[PDB]
Amino acid sequence: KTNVIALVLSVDEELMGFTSQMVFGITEVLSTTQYHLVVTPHIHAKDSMVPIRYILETGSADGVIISKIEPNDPRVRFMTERNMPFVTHGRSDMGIEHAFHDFDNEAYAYEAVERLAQCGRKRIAVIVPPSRFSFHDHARKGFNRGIRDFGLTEFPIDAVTIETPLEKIRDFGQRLMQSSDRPDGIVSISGSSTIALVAGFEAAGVKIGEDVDIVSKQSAEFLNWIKPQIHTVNEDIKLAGRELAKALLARINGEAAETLQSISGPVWS
Repeated sequence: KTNVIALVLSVDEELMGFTSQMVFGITEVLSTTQYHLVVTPHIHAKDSMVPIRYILETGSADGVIISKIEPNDPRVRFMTERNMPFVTHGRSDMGIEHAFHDFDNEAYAYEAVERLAQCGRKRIAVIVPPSRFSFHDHARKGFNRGIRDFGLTEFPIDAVTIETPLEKIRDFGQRLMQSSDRPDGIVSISGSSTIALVAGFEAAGVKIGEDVDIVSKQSAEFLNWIKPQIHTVNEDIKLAGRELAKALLARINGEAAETLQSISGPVWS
């Protein structure tokens, strides 16, 4: 009716062009269509319902893409109640079937511990999203299973997440390698975070690949350039964009959500 697709994604400090690749992928799918893409950002987490209210009260879009999905997500419920077609980048757990595309963060976290185990590492720390997101739980599940399956121990970290400012993450990283009790392995769920942490580690005297190994996700090729000694897994965010756009269009045409669900796995560099 309006020919607008809305993308609502929170603005994070991010160093790999997530937004660009996501937008690129969406527009690939929309390019042969009459649809315009509009992005509606919010800066704070607490403000995550704000773009949804505007879109729905004004109904200026025909469909909505959202991300950073909680297990009990009020936006999923909100748009489900008002019959606004949507697709999620991520998953919920609330008894509502919807279209989605997600990355397998459980498999990633699990394979990350495995790699670190093959590297001879014994005490693994993990850097995760805030606990309120579904992908935190996926990652924490894969991580738990890896620690156990490979008989290692977790070096615990409650001071940072992947949404902590990169400079504070740099501080923490350095602060962390300057104790006697420190991890010899890191699993990170964010390349942007990894970069900052790697900096702190070095400003603390740590060689990477020798004194500590690190597995990280990456959405862009830029890590293997910076430090090729980091073990990397690729998340395809352009592919996420395309899939989300495909699924949202099909939903707008009334197709069943249950047929519009997909999951992409880790691809080692």
